[PDB]
Amino acid sequence: MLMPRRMKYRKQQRGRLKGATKGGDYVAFGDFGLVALEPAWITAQQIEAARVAMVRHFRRGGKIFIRIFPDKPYTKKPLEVRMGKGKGNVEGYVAVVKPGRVMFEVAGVTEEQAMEALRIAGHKLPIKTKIVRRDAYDEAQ
Amino acid sequence: MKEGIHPKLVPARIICGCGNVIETYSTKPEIYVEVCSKCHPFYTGQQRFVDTEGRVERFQRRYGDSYRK
Amino acid sequence: PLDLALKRKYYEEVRPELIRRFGYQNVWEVPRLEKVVINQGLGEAKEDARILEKAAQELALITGQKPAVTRAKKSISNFKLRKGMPIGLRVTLRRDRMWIFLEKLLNVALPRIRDFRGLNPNSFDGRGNYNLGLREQLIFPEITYDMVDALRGMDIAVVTTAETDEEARALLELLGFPFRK
Amino acid sequence: RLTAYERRKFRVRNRIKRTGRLRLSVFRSLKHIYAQIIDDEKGVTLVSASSLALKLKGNKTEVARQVGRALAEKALALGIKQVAFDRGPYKYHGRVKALAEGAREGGLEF
Amino acid sequence: MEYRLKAYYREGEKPSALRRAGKLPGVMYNRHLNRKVYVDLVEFDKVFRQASIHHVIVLELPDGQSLPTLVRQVNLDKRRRRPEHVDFFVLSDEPVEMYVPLRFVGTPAGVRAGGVLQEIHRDILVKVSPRNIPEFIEVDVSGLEIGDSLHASDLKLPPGVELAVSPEETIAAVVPPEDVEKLAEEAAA
Amino acid sequence: ASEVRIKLLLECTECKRRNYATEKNKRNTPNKLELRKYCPWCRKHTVHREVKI
RNA sequence: GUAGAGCACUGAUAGGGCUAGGGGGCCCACCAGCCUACCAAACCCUGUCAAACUCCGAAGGGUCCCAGGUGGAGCCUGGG
RNA sequence: GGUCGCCUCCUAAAAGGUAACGGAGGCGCCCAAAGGUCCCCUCAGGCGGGACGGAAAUCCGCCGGAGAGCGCAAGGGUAG
RNA sequence: UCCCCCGUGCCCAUAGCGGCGUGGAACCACCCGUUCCCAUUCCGAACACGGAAGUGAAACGCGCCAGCGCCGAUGGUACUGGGCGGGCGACCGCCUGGGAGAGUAGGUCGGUGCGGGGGA
Ligand SMILES: [Mg+2]
Ligand SMILES: [Mg+2]
Ligand SMILES: [Mg+2]
Ligand SMILES: [Mg+2]
Ligand SMILES: [Mg+2]
Ligand SMILES: [Mg+2]
Ligand SMILES: [Mg+2]
Ligand SMILES: [Mg+2]
Ligand SMILES: [Mg+2]
Ligand SMILES: [Mg+2]
Ligand SMILES: [Mg+2]
Ligand SMILES: [Mg+2]
Ligand SMILES: [Mg+2]
Ligand SMILES: [Mg+2]
Ligand SMILES: [Mg+2]
Ligand SMILES: [Mg+2]
Ligand SMILES: [Mg+2]
Ligand SMILES: [Mg+2]
Ligand SMILES: [Mg+2]
Ligand SMILES: [Mg+2]
Ligand SMILES: [Mg+2]
Ligand SMILES: [Mg+2]
Ligand SMILES: [Mg+2]
Ligand SMILES: [Mg+2]
Ligand SMILES: [Mg+2]
Ligand SMILES: [Mg+2]
Ligand SMILES: [Mg+2]
Ligand SMILES: [Mg+2]
Ligand SMILES: [Mg+2]
Ligand SMILES: [Mg+2]
Ligand SMILES: [Mg+2]
Ligand SMILES: [Mg+2]
Ligand SMILES: [Mg+2]
Ligand SMILES: [Mg+2]
Ligand SMILES: [Mg+2]
Ligand SMILES: [Mg+2]
Ligand SMILES: [Mg+2]
Ligand SMILES: [Mg+2]
Ligand SMILES: [Mg+2]
Ligand SMILES: [Mg+2]
Ligand SMILES: [Mg+2]
Ligand SMILES: [Mg+2]
Ligand SMILES: [Mg+2]
Ligand SMILES: [Mg+2]
Ligand SMILES: [Mg+2]
Ligand SMILES: [Mg+2]
Ligand SMILES: [Mg+2]
Ligand SMILES: [Zn+2]
Ligand SMILES: [Zn+2]
Repeated sequence: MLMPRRMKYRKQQRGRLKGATKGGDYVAFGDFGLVALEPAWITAQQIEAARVAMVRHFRRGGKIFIRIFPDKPYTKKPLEVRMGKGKGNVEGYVAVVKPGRVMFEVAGVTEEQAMEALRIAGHKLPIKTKIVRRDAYDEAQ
Repeated sequence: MKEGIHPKLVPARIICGCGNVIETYSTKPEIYVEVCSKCHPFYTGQQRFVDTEGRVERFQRRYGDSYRK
Repeated sequence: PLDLALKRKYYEEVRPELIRRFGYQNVWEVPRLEKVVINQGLGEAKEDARILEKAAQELALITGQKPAVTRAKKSISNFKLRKGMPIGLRVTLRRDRMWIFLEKLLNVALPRIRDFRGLNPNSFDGRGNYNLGLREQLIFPEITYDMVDALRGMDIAVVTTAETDEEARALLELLGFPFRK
Repeated sequence: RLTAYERRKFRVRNRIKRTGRLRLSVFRSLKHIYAQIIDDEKGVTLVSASSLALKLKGNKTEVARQVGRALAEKALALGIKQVAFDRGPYKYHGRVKALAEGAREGGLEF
Repeated sequence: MEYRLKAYYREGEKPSALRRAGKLPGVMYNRHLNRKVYVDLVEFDKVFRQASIHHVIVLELPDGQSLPTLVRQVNLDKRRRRPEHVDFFVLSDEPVEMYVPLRFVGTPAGVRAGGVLQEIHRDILVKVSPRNIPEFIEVDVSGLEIGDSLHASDLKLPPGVELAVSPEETIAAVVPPEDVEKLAEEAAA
Repeated sequence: ASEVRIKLLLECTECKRRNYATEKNKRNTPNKLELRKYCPWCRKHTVHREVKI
């Protein structure tokens, strides 16, 4: 999993999600990255899920980079309880993701091989995705 | 100075062990030390005195090599 | 301001060897003493008994001045400190009182220690000063024996307008410092 | 970063400045002593009487007492009575003190 | 090596329209000039993929004046990851600071140990006159084991060129692979 | 107040009428209070003390 | 002082360099060798997240002056 | 079951104000010095030195704009 | 009336840090002493007086450059007051005034106001 080992407050507000991403819009370490196309709350259990996927795809090899880190606490009321009497309890953590953000990028492996281990990676993901190539544009910022 | 708390340092002599009348301005009218600067196993050369050895190791104890070599 | 033979030794002997050494241009930039802070940080009369100043009277007989106390910065469980207890003493020696103290330590007191073997030379500051310490208190016979009690010592810095540790040594060595190395 | 010297200035300076009444700054070097009356609104000097321009010499304190009395004449003739005393980063005593007692007896008002 | 590209002018007409017109907005400037320009997205793409911020761009104008240029910053529209505005730094003699590529060569020991090469920088900041703007800078990475790293100072640096960034900055390194063997006790704690 | 912090009316001397009241501690300084206080009654400054509240 | 944005502060943070400590070596076990595809503080680089973080900062909103504004405007004292 | 008055921050959408069994914390005292004033001093911290004496007892050196302190919670403030 | 120092504001780091040089003629600083007034939880360190041998080494004044700090546009984008639109929904987009923060090109080792002194 991926808890932030420590934190300033425990329960976090919910928040909107208006518009286009803030940063993380260019490859930076790998040579191929995975790109978000629609807003989301990606979960500690998904990030992990997608990661493990590729690692088991090119077993012994590559270097997986992971650009979004689940810091926000997903909160939720128990079952058979009604509205109010406290705010929900924490179960799991998430990372806010807008469209354009890179989430994974792998470095150093056969072009075919990265193009799969990032393809499979997307299916573990709750959203639409596009794989991308490191770029003159990317090295241009 | 802020008087009324300080030991009045008159002129005074520190008459030492061997020579050296370390004439000074002392807080006592006459104090007496027995060891001085000039004489010291450090100030003046390495200085011999007693310090020559203790258990001389080893051939330097002499008369070694009694057989044929 | 007083006829002391070390004041005169610094001038009529120590001043020149330094100008011939590090080849100074101007006269003030030549290395020169400033103070001798003597810290008798006892830490043993905190909420402990009176008698603290029973050294700060012999401390006066050494240094000619009256020592003024130092208090507890902050409370510590492991030392028994509450923010305010007195732990030690400190006298700052400026002007001729400073000199005449060294004109007794450097050539009478330093040899009055048993198993004495010069001075530690690594202990120079970095911007031109030097310090160490001492344990035995009747190391100057101004403090005579039948003023007998528990023996305690002092931390001693000496402060100079030396600009590096290098030239600094040359001063303190030239004014009679036996160096162990 | 600051020296205790310049802090003491501001400090002693700041207060007096808040009461609006005129300002008799007292500058003092090991050689001479100077002073000048200032309106601090417009930021201008009313009258300046110094030990150096007066070409006086003969003991520093007693030198000043005149330079103080000198300042009062050169200002009364101008219309100033009300003026509060700035004592710089110096303890009011002796030299600065003199300048005041001089200005005081010359008819000046603080 | 050194590329030419057609260009034109922007008076004030709407960027939004030029963009949907397929012509990219832009600007060029130095220390004496500032000029609103516009290029052509297709054509710009052609060149910039080859060029980037590394090689030289010759801006051909309607008045027929040519211009020596470096792209300074490219703005990308986030949702799309597509061009929306470039800065064109026209060069005088003065040794402008700029980024030149690096060529990693000689397979490291770690890469024959099944490791990987983490080349952090693909470029490098330099002060260097236009009269000799280099390309491939030599980097000998053959002899780095896994975990080992080569820094900045240790570099060829073709004479007449100044290492215009940190000495102990880190250009490239070599790290362990990805074992599924890892995945085992990765789980444990 | 509480119990270690007692309430008290500042007494008097130069007319023996009380004219003030405040607070103090008897576990800290366990004596009788001390302040100069002009009075509307004697029209003079006077040294004062205490009694319970 | 918000949206944005940012990391200067309070914290989070993934990779890298550096690097106290800690752990596995192991030389050896008296002190000491300083060697580590292991952990890891403080720091530097790339790269990021925050209602109770802000080096910055909109549109906007408030309000006073001036002008337009004759309206089932406005203002005061009262009865329902 | 929890709550009930007062204080701090956030929610609160850049004046004020603003709800919820919304997220977080404090008060029911204390001080004849911790008050008045006139005077003087400047921190936390980090690196080097320092007999006991250490991570930190007191000491010396450069280093530092406020990250310390300001009785107690938090915020604003604060070395001119 | 230009120049130089001393005092003192105004501006709020483009002014600062660090660096190289530098000026004692006059001012200013260190400085000489500790009798006197004044002072140190110890010390003439500071503050204080009495002077004037030395010195501009320190501090300070003035010059020099961009290593840091700092100021930093134009173009464009974010967001947005007003007005509209297509989506089954998630959300996107259009006209209209407004328009950042980052970042680029660059700027900066200050500018000043009255008083005093001192040479053009
Ligand atoms: Mg979904
Ligand atoms: Mg004799
Ligand atoms: Mg004499
Ligand atoms: Mg201290
Ligand atoms: Mg003004
Ligand atoms: Mg526009
Ligand atoms: Mg090409
Ligand atoms: Mg967009
Ligand atoms: Mg190694
Ligand atoms: Mg009454
Ligand atoms: Mg980690
Ligand atoms: Mg070990
Ligand atoms: Mg080794
Ligand atoms: Mg090693
Ligand atoms: Mg760090
Ligand atoms: Mg975000
Ligand atoms: Mg916010
Ligand atoms: Mg701010
Ligand atoms: Mg506005
Ligand atoms: Mg109003
Ligand atoms: Mg009515
Ligand atoms: Mg109101
Ligand atoms: Mg008080
Ligand atoms: Mg102090
Ligand atoms: Mg400290
Ligand atoms: Mg100690
Ligand atoms: Mg210690
Ligand atoms: Mg606060
Ligand atoms: Mg103004
Ligand atoms: Mg320089
Ligand atoms: Mg120069
Ligand atoms: Mg020179
Ligand atoms: Mg010079
Ligand atoms: Mg000179
Ligand atoms: Mg005092
Ligand atoms: Mg003092
Ligand atoms: Mg100039
Ligand atoms: Mg230079
Ligand atoms: Mg710069
Ligand atoms: Mg703009
Ligand atoms: Mg828009
Ligand atoms: Mg409006
Ligand atoms: Mg609208
Ligand atoms: Mg749409
Ligand atoms: Mg420039
Ligand atoms: Mg400068
Ligand atoms: Mg002249
Ligand atoms: Zn002898
Ligand atoms: Zn009465």
